[PDB]
Amino acid sequence: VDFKLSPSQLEARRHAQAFANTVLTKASAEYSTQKDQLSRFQATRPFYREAVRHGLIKAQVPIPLGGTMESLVHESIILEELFAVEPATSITIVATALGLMPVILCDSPSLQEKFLKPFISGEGEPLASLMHSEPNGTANWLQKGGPGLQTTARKVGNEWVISGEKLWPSNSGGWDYKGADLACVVCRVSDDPSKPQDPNVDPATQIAVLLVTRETIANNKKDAYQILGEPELAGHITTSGPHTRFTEFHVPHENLLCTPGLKAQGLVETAFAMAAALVGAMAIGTARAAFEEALVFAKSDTRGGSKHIIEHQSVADKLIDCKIRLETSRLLVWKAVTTLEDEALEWKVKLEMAMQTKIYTTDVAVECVIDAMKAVGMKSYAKDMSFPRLLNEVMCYPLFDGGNIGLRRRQMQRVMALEDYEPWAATYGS
Amino acid sequence: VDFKLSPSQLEARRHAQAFANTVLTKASAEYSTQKDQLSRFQATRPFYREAVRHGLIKAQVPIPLGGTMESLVHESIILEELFAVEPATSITIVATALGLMPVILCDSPSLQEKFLKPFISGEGEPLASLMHSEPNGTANWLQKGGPGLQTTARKVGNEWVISGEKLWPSNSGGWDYKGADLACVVCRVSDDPSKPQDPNVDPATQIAVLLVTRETIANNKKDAYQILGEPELAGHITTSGPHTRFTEFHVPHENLLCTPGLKAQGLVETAFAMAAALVGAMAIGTARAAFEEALVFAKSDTRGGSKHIIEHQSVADKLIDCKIRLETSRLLVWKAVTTLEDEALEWKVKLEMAMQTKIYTTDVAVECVIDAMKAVGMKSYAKDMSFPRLLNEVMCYPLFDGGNIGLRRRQMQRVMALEDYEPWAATYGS
Amino acid sequence: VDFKLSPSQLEARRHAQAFANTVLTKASAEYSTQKDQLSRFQATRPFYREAVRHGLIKAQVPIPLGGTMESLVHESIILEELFAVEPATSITIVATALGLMPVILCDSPSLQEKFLKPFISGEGEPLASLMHSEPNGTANWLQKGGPGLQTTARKVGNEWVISGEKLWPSNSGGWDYKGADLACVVCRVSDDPSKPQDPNVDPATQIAVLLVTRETIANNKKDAYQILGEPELAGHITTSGPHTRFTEFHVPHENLLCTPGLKAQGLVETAFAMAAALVGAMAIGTARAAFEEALVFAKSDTRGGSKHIIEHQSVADKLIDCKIRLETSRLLVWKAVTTLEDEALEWKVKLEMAMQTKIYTTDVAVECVIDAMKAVGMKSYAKDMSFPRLLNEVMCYPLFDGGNIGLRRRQMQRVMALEDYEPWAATYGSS
Amino acid sequence: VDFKLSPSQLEARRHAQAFANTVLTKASAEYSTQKDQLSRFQATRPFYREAVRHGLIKAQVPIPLGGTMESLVHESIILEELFAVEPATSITIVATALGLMPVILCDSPSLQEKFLKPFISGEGEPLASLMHSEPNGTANWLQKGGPGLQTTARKVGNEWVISGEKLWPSNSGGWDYKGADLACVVCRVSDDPSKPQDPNVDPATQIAVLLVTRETIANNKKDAYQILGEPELAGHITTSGPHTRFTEFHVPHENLLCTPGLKAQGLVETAFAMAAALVGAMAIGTARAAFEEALVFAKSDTRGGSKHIIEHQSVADKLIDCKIRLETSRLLVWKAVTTLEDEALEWKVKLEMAMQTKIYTTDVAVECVIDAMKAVGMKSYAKDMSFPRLLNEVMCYPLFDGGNIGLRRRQMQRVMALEDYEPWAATYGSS
Ligand SMILES: Cc1cc2nc3c(=O)[nH]c(=O)nc-3n(C[C@H](O)[C@H](O)[C@H](O)COP(=O)(O)OP(=O)(O)OC[C@H]3O[C@@H](n4cnc5c(N)ncnc54)[C@H](O)[C@@H]3O)c2cc1C
Ligand SMILES: Cc1cc2nc3c(=O)[nH]c(=O)nc-3n(C[C@H](O)[C@H](O)[C@H](O)COP(=O)(O)OP(=O)(O)OC[C@H]3O[C@@H](n4cnc5c(N)ncnc54)[C@H](O)[C@@H]3O)c2cc1C
Ligand SMILES: Cc1cc2nc3c(=O)[nH]c(=O)nc-3n(C[C@H](O)[C@H](O)[C@H](O)COP(=O)(O)OP(=O)(O)OC[C@H]3O[C@@H](n4cnc5c(N)ncnc54)[C@H](O)[C@@H]3O)c2cc1C
Ligand SMILES: Cc1cc2nc3c(=O)[nH]c(=O)nc-3n(C[C@H](O)[C@H](O)[C@H](O)COP(=O)(O)OP(=O)(O)OC[C@H]3O[C@@H](n4cnc5c(N)ncnc54)[C@H](O)[C@@H]3O)c2cc1C
Ligand SMILES: CCCCCC[N+](=O)[O-]
Ligand SMILES: CCCCCC[N+](=O)[O-]
Ligand SMILES: CCCCCC[N+](=O)[O-]
Ligand SMILES: CCCCCC[N+](=O)[O-]
Repeated sequence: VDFKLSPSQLEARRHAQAFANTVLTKASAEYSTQKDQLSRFQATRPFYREAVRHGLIKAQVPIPLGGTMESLVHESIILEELFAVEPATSITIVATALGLMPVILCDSPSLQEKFLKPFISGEGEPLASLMHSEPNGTANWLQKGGPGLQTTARKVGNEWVISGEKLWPSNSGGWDYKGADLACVVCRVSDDPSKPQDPNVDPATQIAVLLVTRETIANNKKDAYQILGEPELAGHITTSGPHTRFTEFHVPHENLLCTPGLKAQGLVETAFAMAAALVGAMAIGTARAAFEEALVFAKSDTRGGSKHIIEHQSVADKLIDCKIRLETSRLLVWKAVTTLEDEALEWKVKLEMAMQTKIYTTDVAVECVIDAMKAVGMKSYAKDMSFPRLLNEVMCYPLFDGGNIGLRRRQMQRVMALEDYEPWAATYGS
Repeated sequence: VDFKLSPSQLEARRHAQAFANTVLTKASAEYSTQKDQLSRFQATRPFYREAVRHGLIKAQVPIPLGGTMESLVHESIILEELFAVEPATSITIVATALGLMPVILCDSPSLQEKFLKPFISGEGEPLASLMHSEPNGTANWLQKGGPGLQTTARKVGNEWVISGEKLWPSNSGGWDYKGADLACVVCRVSDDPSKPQDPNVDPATQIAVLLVTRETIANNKKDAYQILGEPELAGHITTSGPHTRFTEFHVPHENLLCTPGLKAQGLVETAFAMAAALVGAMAIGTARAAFEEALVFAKSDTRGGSKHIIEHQSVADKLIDCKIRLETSRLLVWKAVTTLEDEALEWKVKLEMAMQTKIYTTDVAVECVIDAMKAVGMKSYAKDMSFPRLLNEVMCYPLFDGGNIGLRRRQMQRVMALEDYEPWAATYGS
Repeated sequence: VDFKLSPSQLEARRHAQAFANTVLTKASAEYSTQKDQLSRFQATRPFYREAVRHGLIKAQVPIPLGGTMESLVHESIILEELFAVEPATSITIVATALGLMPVILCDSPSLQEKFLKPFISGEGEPLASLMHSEPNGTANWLQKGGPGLQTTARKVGNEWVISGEKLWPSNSGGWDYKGADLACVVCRVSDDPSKPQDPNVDPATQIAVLLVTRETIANNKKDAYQILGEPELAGHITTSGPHTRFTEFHVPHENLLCTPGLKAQGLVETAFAMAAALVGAMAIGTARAAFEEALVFAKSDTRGGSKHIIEHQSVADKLIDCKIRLETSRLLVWKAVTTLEDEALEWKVKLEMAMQTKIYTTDVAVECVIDAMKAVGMKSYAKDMSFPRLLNEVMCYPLFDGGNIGLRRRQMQRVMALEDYEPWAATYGSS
Repeated sequence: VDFKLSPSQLEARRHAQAFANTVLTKASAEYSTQKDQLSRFQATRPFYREAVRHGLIKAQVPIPLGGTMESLVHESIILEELFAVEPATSITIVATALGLMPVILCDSPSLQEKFLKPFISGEGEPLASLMHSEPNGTANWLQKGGPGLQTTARKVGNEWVISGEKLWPSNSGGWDYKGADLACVVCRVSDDPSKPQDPNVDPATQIAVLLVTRETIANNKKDAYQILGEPELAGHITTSGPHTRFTEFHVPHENLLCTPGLKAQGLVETAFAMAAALVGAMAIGTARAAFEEALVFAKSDTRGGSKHIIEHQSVADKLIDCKIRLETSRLLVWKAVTTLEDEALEWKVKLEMAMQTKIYTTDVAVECVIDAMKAVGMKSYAKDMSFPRLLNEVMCYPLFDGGNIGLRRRQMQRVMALEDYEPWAATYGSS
């Protein structure tokens, strides 16, 4: 077993840090000046353009698909460094990556070639979105007996017709509310969009993913695709993840990602389990920024006393706790993404690892940021320090990407309850 | 022992809720359009005016002093109702109360009558402020052989001359930066400001409190009193607590609160100890608002499932923990204020109880808000719910009114280390 | 609102202290030498005798019923002082109090007069036991569609017949395994013990409670009431709460405590909810003993340094946290018992408050003992300090008297889910 | 970066498991019937014999030193497997390894060859102990201006004369109180023992380590080496770690490990930092036993309900939390041991990682056991389940091997406070 970073991982770190310091630090000057969530997102466009030019969107797609992704550990390193500086634009990159994932993961070369093409060109500012989340919630979307998804799809001739509402998926409406360059819309199949989900069919058997591009939208009536609103978020105030209504929205059958059923659900589940492990790196970036800011402060400030405040056991205790949280978190993230790249391990072992990772790292990042503030004291509460921003940004992570309480803990619980559950398979082999 | 409330305690609650609901709810529409801390503060002036008209500033002064305060438990009840709805203005009220406290606690009847008049008249928008905190910090203000307060006073003829900077004291610059109506300025006596505090003199013996009014500031040259800035706060975004510089600022001897030294230190400690005990009520208000919004949601929303989310054990576990924190918190606050009113108890005993209360209630309120957010899920993160506001507001509490880590725990530790420490004196007697 | 203690409350404290210091301190020298759980229990009989002589058993019974209980705050105060010194015998008193409660709470003066008699007497060593817990667990005893209690009673003639097993109930087999002087046996009504509980009927409507005495056991075959075993406990090593099998156990119909069904469930619920509130005083006692031993050590030992270890911010932080946990706990117990005594409040308001109390106090007392040990350091891990005993005894509280995970959180959760739940009714009332 | 285990790592695991299952599981029958700590330790001797026979003591010693230790990860794997079954004898193995460490780490090939020979032999039951801890504590042994270690040494002629007391060092008295085969005794140099440590000289500059064999003790007056007692511990009840008194105890100069001073301190510090990382594996084993017992239970028991208790979210939550603590803990131990092995890293970087590991894994192991107990509920509290043992055993870890509060957080704090502190140097490399 080894923890040593290769030259290309060190170089990926160097490159991510250089990009964040020279490009991302300037985003705040542009977006802070804007009035609402969409305008803040829009003032972020020149910085995503730079991200594209730095090869960062191409790095979200595997090499066999024409991208430059080196490995998931490389990716973990990048996100940490990005998020330790500025989640604006960084968020847009990872949300794009998530929106690409169902295409990346499907076993269909013609779809991949066609739909991933903008994202590997090194040009423009193409956006992708994985549109799963809804106004009514999604934690119980697979509950047998439940109403299931409320965005539904039905086949009419050689096309599918989308009826329903999405909320929260980042990037979904693109820069201009005319749509992301690629959207994967997760629907529950329903011949009659008025009828309740049959309580005798397993909901997983009814999942479809339909690909929607700016063209798919242009080919529909204006009112088939409506942006009803843009949430005003506590943190990550420069991301767009609007409220969208599909009314009789027409999609060619050839934009169906795969066969409806367990296979489509399986693509969603896999995309989101990967996000589950990677999200830890984002949480670590934010929590690390908080810890480093409080550490530097405690090593250089006496707070009107005779010694630097780090010399006070109660201050040191907080920073020790912060440090431990960060170190365990990063090890767990590298363990998780590594577990997910292991072809010899069954899916349930990977899924369990991914769930643990999202839960621990996101819960713990919050404590880390709050302990850092308590260490600094009153000064941390004002916006001449990073902490007010970090506080709001860190509370996103346990709630988003499938909240820990409703989704990730129940996904994990379900695995552990299975008769063939092997707790240590990812460590000691099966 | 008895927990029952009197008809007048119940009336204070009703009176406070009604004021909050009918008046304070309207403040957001006014302050939300202003684009800085001072402008947001100024936008709250009409609500503090209404607070005065409702007798709330008068209720901060005890009855023997011409005020209408019935007890500390009434006060706790009022603050909880107020902070449960809107800390805008509510914060101005308690900051005034703290500002008035050295005068209320001192025992010069004619000084009291003179300086408390505007606050018991039921007219205008009079502000008070206890100016203690400094740019360099104050956790070590009493550390022997340390720098001490960087705000310093010297006697010159019939007058005192203040040199130095304050930062954070709410209300200190008034509505218009010409000063609060009454500011109690905490100084370290020093004949030569350019020389360090004498390391062989106990810091507590050099403490003086000087009363500075709008007239005092008007009697000075323009560059003797200046606002250098106004912190942009994570939460409580409508309060004012600026960065003030005193340069050769002249104050009349008749404005000295009491003889410099231990009695002046004790006036400060007592004011901040009362505040330590009452601040729990503010924290309870904020956390209760979170808990109740979460509870209501959890009993009305299935999150696309077949039952209300309160029916899920993990969700209910969060609300349970929330409830418990709030209930233990309120009990401890009532215990604390009651202990402070008990004339048969030593200061040591009252102080320790006051410290415990500040520490517990303020730490636990944070957890209570965050757990409520986890229970509600993604929806808690958008500003059409109150949690973004509450998350920022609740984080003030462990940091302000003497941070838990640097000040409150150290004060409690010093009591516990005393040879004659009686841990249960407040319960079972001495 | 007032936190002042009356002369009688301070006298109950002094009295309770005097007893624990002069009597209970001597108990360890006897039970320490004993081979097993039962031997250790029997070895505490002389001390329970002294508790009866000090009127402590009589103080578990209300005054209207010939006992000397002044209030639930008095009771809280007493239990805290007792458990601070020694949970041995102290546990027996309180397991007797719980055993008496369904009788204390019933609507029948004649049942009360007959059955409470030896406990208000001031003589002998009478034991009571509320026999509810079973080998297979009880957290789901009221779940519709589940197997329910596996101790069952049928009516045959002028008698009820008990079939089944009990486990854990303290005092249940008395000093000699011929039974507690009084046992309230909580049964599921089943005409055929071999048939599974009907999934169509609310389990709560099938609850019956049957009073079983040493006489009842004597009037039965010797193999109709058997003690299968005695659990060896982590802490509270001197209690007895054996594994008891009822096979065709005959009980007179006049020993039926009340009408089976929602009324008998009410009695069990009410009894355990009062236990929920008062158990906190026991947890406080144990954790207070940990805090105080750690406080004294921290204020007197430098651990080979230049200053007493309380001067180290990290050590003080631990003591602070202990203090806070204890202070918030007591406040919560007093609020809960007073809430239980307030005749103006709906039952569910009282129940929620008792549930909170049990949950907070028992969880937090474990934290309090462990932080106390961390503060003392390595020394705390050796049996010349109290901590090894306290650690073991403290871990009982979150698990016994209805564990927090399975039972008390679920009871609380049910209340909160009700359409007319009033979170603050016990503080502010109502409508 | 790589997490995959090699064939020899997987074999090391299999071998440790086999030994734990077939040998160590039989240990309890023998020690349970003994009366006190020493007797329980002595009853353990034949299992330690079997451990030597299985190569496990030899595997505590690096290959270039004659041993068979393949790496610290191999070591970590072994310790977790052993401690997941039975810490009796297992603790004796690791206490010996600690005792061997200052010798293993010194730079003298002849001294190593001489003093390590018994331990690489494959025969007997040789014991080693690092005797550092003292009655008055050691958290402050390096505090300038403090009393310092109370066990002092001074040179008289061609020998050293030890005066004072040790407390806690496992194995220190050997099987029979005539001494461990090898004991490294840590002393503060002092010409007049009745005079206080000079407040002007750095305590670290005054540290010496003298090797004490059974022969050294044989060559002294009988009352020069006295065992004054044997602590009764809450857990790990089969270990011996006596109170020892040295009175004018003569040791040959050839038994001095190195010149007194910073180099001697450094060897003690490096020994205890290696232990600090590896103790995590011991904590993980104990807490893993607790988690697996609770998990198996949750998956096979409905607790009188209709579904296995793992289906209740609150139960699931506990098990999820235990699982996360264990996973994060093992990763951090492997990270930390691999950090200690990296020749390219500064010591401060290694030290900091080792302190983090000890603090986190040991605190978090206690939580894991407790949560597991809470999820099993009342059944976890009786000695027919593992938990009572597990609870007492797990509480040792935050306290021993340098307590978290007094020592490990202070060691970590000092490193963090240094001008040149690089937080991420073990991850991203130095600058
Ligand atoms: C910046 C940002 C970017 C995002 N990106 C995307 C994206 O690209 N695509 C996308 O689809 N979504 C996206 N999301 C949404 C995110 O994935 C959310 O996690 C998702 O909406 C699910 O939220 P939830 O876990 O709160 O579930 P909800 O269904 O909203 O449930 C809320 C709460 O109900 C309770 N609950 C409900 N059911 C249960 C149960 N069975 N058991 C226990 N508790 C239960 C839980 O306490 C839970 O927290 C984004 C959100 C943000 C803020
Ligand atoms: C809305 C608002 C209203 C306010 N009202 C007032 C007011 O009316 N009057 C007023 O004077 N101030 C006011 N303040 C400031 C408030 O009282 C702060 O608590 C005060 O500034 C002290 O800050 P601090 O506790 O962080 O101490 P600091 O001196 O700034 O120390 C900061 C941190 O350093 C560490 N530290 C320093 N010394 C030690 C030590 N010896 N031991 C251990 N750790 C140490 C601790 O981590 C501590 O948190 C207000 C602030 C706000 C935001
Ligand atoms: C010293 C001592 C004295 C005692 N005194 C008495 C007495 O006088 N009378 C008496 O009757 N008993 C007594 N007991 C037993 C005590 O009341 C226990 O609390 C009782 O057995 C119930 O235990 P439990 O809550 O662990 O439930 P169990 O049914 O054993 O459940 C065990 C675990 O399963 C899980 N679980 C089961 N169902 C659910 C669910 N629905 N939702 C979530 N989790 C679930 C929980 O994690 C729970 O902790 C005593 C025990 C001891 C050690
Ligand atoms: C099974 C077992 C095996 C052991 N093996 C060995 C061995 O092989 N060799 C050996 O030498 N010892 C051994 N020990 C002892 C063990 O290493 C202890 O950790 C050691 O005694 C130090 O204990 P301590 O950390 O509590 O220090 P102490 O000096 O006893 O301090 C105790 C407490 O005081 C407080 N404190 C003291 N100073 C400070 C400070 N400056 N700052 C903050 N807080 C402070 C802390 O709260 C601390 O926990 C063993 C013990 C056991 C039970
Ligand atoms: C790679 C992970 C990006 C996180 C996307 C947000 N979300 O899934 O809710
Ligand atoms: C009673 C009001 C307390 C508010 C004062 C805030 N502070 O002291 O920092
Ligand atoms: C009033 C004290 C309750 C005794 C505990 C018995 N039990 O319910 O498990
Ligand atoms: C790996 C060594 C642990 C055994 C002794 C621990 N200790 O130093 O106290």
